[PDB]
Amino acid sequence: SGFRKMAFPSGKVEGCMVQVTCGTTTLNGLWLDDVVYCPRHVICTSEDMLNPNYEDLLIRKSNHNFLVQAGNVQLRVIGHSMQNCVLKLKVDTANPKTPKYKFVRIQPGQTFSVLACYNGSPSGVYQCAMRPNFTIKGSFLNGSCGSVGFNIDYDCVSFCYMHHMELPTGVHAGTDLEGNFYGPFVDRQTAQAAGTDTTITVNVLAWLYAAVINGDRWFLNRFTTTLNDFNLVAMKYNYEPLTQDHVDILGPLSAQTGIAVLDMCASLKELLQNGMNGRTILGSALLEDEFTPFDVVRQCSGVTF
Amino acid sequence: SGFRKMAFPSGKVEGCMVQVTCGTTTLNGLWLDDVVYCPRHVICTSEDMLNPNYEDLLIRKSNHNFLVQAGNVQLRVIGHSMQNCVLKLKVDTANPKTPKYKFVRIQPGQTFSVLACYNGSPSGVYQCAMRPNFTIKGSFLNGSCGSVGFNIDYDCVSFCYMHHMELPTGVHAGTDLEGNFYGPFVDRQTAQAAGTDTTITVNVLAWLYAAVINGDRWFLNRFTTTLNDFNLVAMKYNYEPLTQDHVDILGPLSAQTGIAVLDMCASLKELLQNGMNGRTILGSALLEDEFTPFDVVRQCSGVTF
Ligand SMILES: CNC(=O)CN1C[C@]2(CCN(c3cncc4ccccc34)C2=O)c2cc(Cl)ccc2C1=O
Ligand SMILES: CNC(=O)CN1C[C@]2(CCN(c3cncc4ccccc34)C2=O)c2cc(Cl)ccc2C1=O
Ligand SMILES: [Cl-]
Repeated sequence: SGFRKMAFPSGKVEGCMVQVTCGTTTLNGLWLDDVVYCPRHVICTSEDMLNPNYEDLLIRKSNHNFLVQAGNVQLRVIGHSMQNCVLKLKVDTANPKTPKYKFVRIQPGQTFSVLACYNGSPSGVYQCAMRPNFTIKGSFLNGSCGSVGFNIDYDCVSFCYMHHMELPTGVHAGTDLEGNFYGPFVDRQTAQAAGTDTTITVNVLAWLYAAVINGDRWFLNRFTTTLNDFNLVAMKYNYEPLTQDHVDILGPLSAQTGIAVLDMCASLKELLQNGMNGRTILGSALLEDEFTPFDVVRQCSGVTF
Repeated sequence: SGFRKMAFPSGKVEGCMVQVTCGTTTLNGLWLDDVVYCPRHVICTSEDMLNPNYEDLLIRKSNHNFLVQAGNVQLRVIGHSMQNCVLKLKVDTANPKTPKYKFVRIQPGQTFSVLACYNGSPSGVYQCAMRPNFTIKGSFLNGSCGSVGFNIDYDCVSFCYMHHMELPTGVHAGTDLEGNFYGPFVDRQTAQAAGTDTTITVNVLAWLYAAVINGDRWFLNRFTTTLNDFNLVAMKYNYEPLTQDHVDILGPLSAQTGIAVLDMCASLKELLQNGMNGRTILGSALLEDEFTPFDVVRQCSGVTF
């Protein structure tokens, strides 16, 4: 019993974290095989950030300008190249701790673990989700750039996020491991803002199933709804539209608890229109949307890595 | 910016998790140096669990009755002894992945990371606190016994908890790494119940200081309170009494924000009386009590917004 915001075990990723320095700028890098991946803004000073020409700043750099530190050992940079907003530093030593890995681009609503790092050293691990507005509500200070987000599928680490910046509202923006930003953001100190966010409906429904599996059933009702009527309601409350894909994905949870997905949608409609009336669900007075249907199944079944 | 329930990176602990089997019973063990630590109920069947005589059950065992598996390798047990509710199995191989470690007994209100494991394999990591009633609100399934709680301040792992059981309310009970239970619990399937729990007041205050640091002050007021008047009101909402120790411990957070501890106590008194009125504090509609003063200092910026 119990239901916690749980992150994947971080050991396989800790063994890849390094410190990357270019002049006065220092941040984190991800060392996989003989390449170190890091945000391309490591080559920028604070003045360059205002309007950087990355190809131009890069051409002025030699391999020896990049200092890469793995623990107490200095790695020798033998090559460098840019791919989108990521810098790839070729080193003379393959990481002996390189796990089985993939680079994957995730969609809004998907969750992942973040291993927050400072100076190439891991400080903490937390779980979060790619918001529908493509930002993440992380916990990051200056020095955290290059920290990565990941999931584990069997024994394979799927790297999905690399940290680049914090927006004025305190939320975060970054790229996939191929340097493509999530969201309409750019790597420059210019006026940028997170768009209006929405709630991840399929995730709220999944968390309502985790509450039922855990003994919280006060919110269940005798009613059902159509998918179309539910979406008319959900749009009124800044909730993402629920698709037939989402309904199919919740099937296993609908069978484990005996509550059909449109029956759980009728519970969610009543919660939106009436509030919780002094009650909580899994120790929360808000409807939680950072657990996917897969996360609920995994936590309630004890999957190991 | 941001504030998340953050766990320590688990890699140092993952490298110590093993599977311990004694006949039909299987659970997790912690392999440090040449000793494997595990709950003593590994020698019990479901029948034995009502009134087990651990000394009588153990004397009937030899070293070769204990099967210890580390990854795909079987370890050879060369000795065994019981210390309180923990079994210590001497093995023929020192763990090459043994980190720098300490065994520490924690007090209620203290937080720690849990690496939940099944069959000697890590499944997830989450943060939690020792409740005032000495239970923890974990996420644990059958097969999770032997999973551990820890803190990793600096490069040393301080092991503080080993999982033994789930109480009828779904909360969890366990021991320190010397086998001494936290709380009035016994490793028997006899009638046991968690005592009435309370909110960790010093932790709520710390998290209010975190909200101020991150730039939010809506909940503050022009009032102050005496320590005694605060406790008379707090205990009416099932909040733990705030001691002079707690007030001294909140000194640094008080100096960083410019808000006296008793002035923050007046704010908490008002929040308990009025609720949040549609507002949130650090993304929560409830007052959070599982972040200590030390956790807030570790996660937050040293510059108040
Ligand atoms: C809040 N940021 C700033 O005042 C200056 N700023 C610096 C920077 C690099 C470091 N960084 C941070 C990243 N995460 C948490 C941070 C917390 C506090 C300060 C900085 C943080 C940025 O956002 C950045 C990178 C890129 Cl690709 C594009 C723009 C910027 C940028 O605007
Ligand atoms: C809920 N408990 C039970 O039905 C049977 N039960 C078995 C057991 C060992 C395993 N275990 C669990 C530990 N954590 C999460 C569990 C979740 C679901 C079932 C069991 C879980 C116990 O509580 C146990 C150990 C000890 Cl030292 C003293 C008593 C018990 C005990 O009562
Ligand atoms: Cl303590």
